[PDB]
Amino acid sequence: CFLAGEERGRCFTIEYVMVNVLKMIRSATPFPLVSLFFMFIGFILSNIGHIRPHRTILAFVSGIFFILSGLSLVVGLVLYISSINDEMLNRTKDAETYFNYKYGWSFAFAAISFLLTESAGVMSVYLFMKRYTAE
Amino acid sequence: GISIMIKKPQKSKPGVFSFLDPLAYEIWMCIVFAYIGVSVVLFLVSRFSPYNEFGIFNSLWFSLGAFMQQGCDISPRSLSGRIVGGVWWFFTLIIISSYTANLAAFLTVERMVSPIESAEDLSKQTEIAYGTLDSGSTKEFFRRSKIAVFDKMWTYMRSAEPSVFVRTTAEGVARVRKSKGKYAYLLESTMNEYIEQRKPCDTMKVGGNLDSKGYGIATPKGSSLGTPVNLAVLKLSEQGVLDKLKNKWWYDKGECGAEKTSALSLSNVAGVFYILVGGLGLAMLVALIEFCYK
Amino acid sequence: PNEFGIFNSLWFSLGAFMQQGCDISPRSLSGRIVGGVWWFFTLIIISSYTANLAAFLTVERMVSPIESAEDLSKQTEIAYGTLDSGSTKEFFRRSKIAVFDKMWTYMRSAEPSVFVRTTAEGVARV
Amino acid sequence: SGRIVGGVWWFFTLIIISSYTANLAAFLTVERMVSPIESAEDLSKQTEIAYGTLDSGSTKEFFRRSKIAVFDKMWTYMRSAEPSVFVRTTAEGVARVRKSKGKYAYLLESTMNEYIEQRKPCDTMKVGGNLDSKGYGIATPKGSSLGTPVNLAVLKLSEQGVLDKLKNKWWYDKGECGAKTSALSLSNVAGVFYILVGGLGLAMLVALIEFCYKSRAEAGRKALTLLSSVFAVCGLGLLGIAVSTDYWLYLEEGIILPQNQSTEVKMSLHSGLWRV
Amino acid sequence: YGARDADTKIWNGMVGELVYGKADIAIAPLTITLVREEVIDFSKPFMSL
Amino acid sequence: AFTFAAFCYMLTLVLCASLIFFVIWHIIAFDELRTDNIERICCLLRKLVVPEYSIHGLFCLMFLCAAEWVTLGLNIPLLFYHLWRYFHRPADGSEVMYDAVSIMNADILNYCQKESWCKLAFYLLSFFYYLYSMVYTLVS
Ligand SMILES: CC(C)CCC[C@@H](C)[C@@H]1CC[C@H]2[C@@H]3CC=C4C[C@@H](O)CC[C@]4(C)[C@@H]3CC[C@@]21C
Ligand SMILES: O=c1[nH]c2cc(C(F)(F)F)c(N3CCOCC3)cc2n(CP(=O)(O)O)c1=O
Ligand SMILES: O=c1[nH]c2cc(C(F)(F)F)c(N3CCOCC3)cc2n(CP(=O)(O)O)c1=O
Repeated sequence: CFLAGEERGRCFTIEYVMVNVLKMIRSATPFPLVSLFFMFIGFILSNIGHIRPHRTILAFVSGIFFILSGLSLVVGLVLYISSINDEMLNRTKDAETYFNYKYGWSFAFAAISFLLTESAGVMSVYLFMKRYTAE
Repeated sequence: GISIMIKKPQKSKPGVFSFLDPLAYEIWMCIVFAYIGVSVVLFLVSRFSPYNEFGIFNSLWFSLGAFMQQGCDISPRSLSGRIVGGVWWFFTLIIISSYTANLAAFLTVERMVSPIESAEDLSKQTEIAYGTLDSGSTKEFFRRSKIAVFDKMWTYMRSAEPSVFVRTTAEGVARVRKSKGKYAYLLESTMNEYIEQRKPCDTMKVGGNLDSKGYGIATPKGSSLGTPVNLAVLKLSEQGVLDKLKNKWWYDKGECGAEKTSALSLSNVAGVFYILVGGLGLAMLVALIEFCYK
Repeated sequence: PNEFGIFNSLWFSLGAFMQQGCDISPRSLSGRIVGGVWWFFTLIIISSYTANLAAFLTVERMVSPIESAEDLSKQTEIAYGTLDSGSTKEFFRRSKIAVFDKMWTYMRSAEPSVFVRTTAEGVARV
Repeated sequence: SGRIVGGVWWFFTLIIISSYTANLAAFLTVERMVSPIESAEDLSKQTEIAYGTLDSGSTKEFFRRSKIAVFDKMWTYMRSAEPSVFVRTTAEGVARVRKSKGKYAYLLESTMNEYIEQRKPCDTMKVGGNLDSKGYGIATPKGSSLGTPVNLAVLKLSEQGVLDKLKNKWWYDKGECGAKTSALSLSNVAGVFYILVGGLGLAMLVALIEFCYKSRAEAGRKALTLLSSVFAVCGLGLLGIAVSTDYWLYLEEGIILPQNQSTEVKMSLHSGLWRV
Repeated sequence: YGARDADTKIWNGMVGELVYGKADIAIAPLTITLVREEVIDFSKPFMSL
Repeated sequence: AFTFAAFCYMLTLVLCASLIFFVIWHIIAFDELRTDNIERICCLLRKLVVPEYSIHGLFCLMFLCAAEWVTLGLNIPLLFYHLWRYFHRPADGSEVMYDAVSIMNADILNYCQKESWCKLAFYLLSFFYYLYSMVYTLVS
């Protein structure tokens, strides 16, 4: 969605619309979404480990998906940022032009999203070594 | 003459393996097999002829603990077992000091080499596409040639789609720029030295002249200007007036002219993060396989 | 299948990114791979830091100040300048010393106007 | 008492290694700056590589009357130079390029140049492009009948490509040859791999010796007293023979005679410690 | 190839045998100069150098 | 011309120089068996084999990567044996294994006399062959 040039804030989607081709992220699009899916199925196995305490391996298998959420998010982050940087280099040089590429705040969430969803993994995996080591 | 036009060889899109560029692809392969090699000879000398703890799973961990400079946990205790630790240590003091040293050479002196350097170099590939004008001398030259380098170069652009031809000169220029060079246009060599020296400085003339034509001042048949013109064009060329007046219009009244060393982007060392996370994910697969084994 | 909690596994990582190893080492094939490729990660990130800080400091050491006419002849980055009326233009235009001829070759064919009109302006551009 | 010996040895191996990494990164970034001569101008500035022109012909005469002023500096060298950059014959001028490695840069006509790089031995090549643009030609006498059909034949042979088929047939096809890697190769770090494998081989060799020594002895006092005084009175005399009989530093002082570089001495020396 | 010995104004060699009668053509490397295209005619260049 | 393949012959030479030390300590230990001790000959000869299975297994993956198919094709007939010598006589015990239970007979001893001559023959053949192509590359 453009902001300054062509001032109207029309939210295009680069799937098939129209240098700014923006399909550098199109190679890297599914990777936060893949990490979101393993964070969904980890959250499903979060509270059902609390509902039934009788089944043994409930915190750890759930805890795997909390970590796989984070590692898939990092590769999401790197391949995002790696795909920005090379597109900012193959642009033909002109010393009358500047390319700023300052990040937003959802990327700041996605950065903070790693910190929390690893903490959830570490706390859930300490829950396994008080639950099952007693049970 | 006919000559080649490509984009100025750009820095890179540094592919995500580019950490291991300072050493060759045959030193990194010699390291891995001299890793296994010096791990094994440590194992023979530690178990046989004992003074022990260095199993083959523990002697690999010594030598990975000696190549990555992170130190070891288990030192060898025998005269022959220390000489294995003695010359493997001196191996890693050189290969890490040749890795840091040569990577300080890539980042200081950056030279961009061009992919092609002839017409033969364009013939001995299929990666870069050609291009000429659709109607003109440059078009007709390859067709009627029989020199077999310019005949292979015609069979390509005879058939290969999307259409390698253009319909005007500014098209062919603006199909190199906007194309991240994959398209080598084929100008006359006086326009290659013009579009290079006009802004935006993006394209250069590589190689030399293929054909050799010549521009001429023309006078009509049997005119009486035919003799003085002819004896003055030769007179100018010897008096250095056809060269001094060539430097002026192509180069002097012209653009480009005759660094900063920016920080490493994420993309340069991005090959190591992928080896890191893939090195984690393979270990968590070893975690499950070990646990089901127990 | 301990000594490796998150208070000690945040210490065989900080004892590995800095290249000073601690007393803790993994003793399983499951864990000596995580300790494996983390080690190789801190051999490339450090040796791409030493070998890049040695490429700032040897590229701003090459930087030489302009100390001559000729050392201002070759620089197309730093622009020239002359007042638009007086003996100073007229020196270059009729010069044959040919260091100065290239310098006049710039000042005709340039954009924008390198020629200031007044020495109050010409100083104020510097 | 012992953590000082371990102290300043540590600081000794922080300076010797970091003066090795930081010097091997000063070979490899100073032989990466080295650029080949690929132009006239890039041979104008080099006072190391010398110029060269045959002593009689149009090639000198091009520079002397040149006003392009890249060439004027090039003529400014060739007058005022020692020794004579001007060879007399193109057999000699090539033979100086053959012999004097990377010093001499003979300037000749392009069609003589390409028929010497593809002719035994291939020890030379053509850099850059053409400086000026001459032309060869077929000469009709003054006004004869063979002046317009020859001129209309040498246009026809140019377009059909016979003048290119004939150039490739004599410069290239009857030639004698054909037609950077930017990284350390195994030749560079070679001796580390020899000191590795040669190092391992000494280990397993001593591992046989270690096995025989302390296992077949299974199935001292005076020796230290003997050998140490042996090492003493020898080593007392080793430095004694060293401190006299003055051979410590040879000094093969010499000069360079630039023809074939002809290393010729000036004096020599074998100063001991107080005896020259 | 050619000369203009200024003491005697005689063309030497190949141009000196093609001004002075005893040749009709000179298919050979003659450099197209100015002083040579005043006394003999050249074709268009077969080779550029 | 020290290339990668030139290194590989250097390494497998100094490795196979202790492969011949394996088989010489292998034949003399079984010379003590049939002449001159079942559970010691159990222990000592279970140890020695698993190197000379695995180190030759290293040699086959090395020259694969060194693109030396001639020398690769040489070792695979020894590997074809050892791939099946891993399979044949997998005696019992769920232990590591080898050459160990109930020896001093006629059948397994001739199966061990096959080991005593053929291994020292090949490893002294290989030590001369590796020094061929090591020198053959470095002077080329
Ligand atoms: C543990 C979790 C995160 C999943 C397993 C590890 C992921 C990072 C693995 C390790 C090797 C990886 C690859 C790493 C690099 C390549 C090239 C890049 O252009 C796109 C991502 C891509 C194609 C891969 C994606 C996924 C991948 C298979
Ligand atoms: O005789 C002359 N003497 C000059 C003396 C000076 C001064 F330096 F102030 F003494 C100056 N300036 C220098 C810069 O511009 C503003 C005044 C100009 C002079 N000019 C004009 P010119 O043609 O530019 O030399 C003359 O003609
Ligand atoms: O018309 C001329 N045609 C020439 C043609 C050639 C050749 F290249 F062989 F074709 C040469 N050579 C190049 C080097 O010196 C030895 C022979 C000299 C020529 N010269 C003498 P110039 O004055 O040096 O040009 C002419 O005058």
